[PDB]
Amino acid sequence: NVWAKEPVLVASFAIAGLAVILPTLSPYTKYSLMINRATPYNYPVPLRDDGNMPDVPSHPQDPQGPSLEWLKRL
Amino acid sequence: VKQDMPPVGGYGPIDYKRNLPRRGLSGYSMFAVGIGALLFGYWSMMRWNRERRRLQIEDFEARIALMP
Repeated sequence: NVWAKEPVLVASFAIAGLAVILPTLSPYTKYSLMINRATPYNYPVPLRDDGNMPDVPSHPQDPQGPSLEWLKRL
Repeated sequence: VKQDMPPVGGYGPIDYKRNLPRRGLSGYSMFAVGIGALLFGYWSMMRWNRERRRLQIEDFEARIALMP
């Protein structure tokens, strides 16, 4: 109906509507936020030892803290 | 004898058709090819981006451990 008169307008509105709506439905924006968060620009500053913390491991080989393992599995 | 120039034995046909073969295919096939190649490029670009993200995190590890 309008596809014959101004076709570049209709194509622009279609791709604009998907560029607005399409970021809602996603299994990937959570991955976007995780990858964008997990990049250390600054130095990871240590902390004073004992406020009686049964967490936060001392050797960086110890997997007690939250590591990243979804990276190497894409 | 006579030596004019008549048409000797008659001349054959001469075309005048608008003969345009209309090379190419339908436009729906053109949209299918364009969207397919575009999405192919998107997937390959996505994979290379996240590989360089992995290497960029490794370079961050270099600058962290190198600092004190």
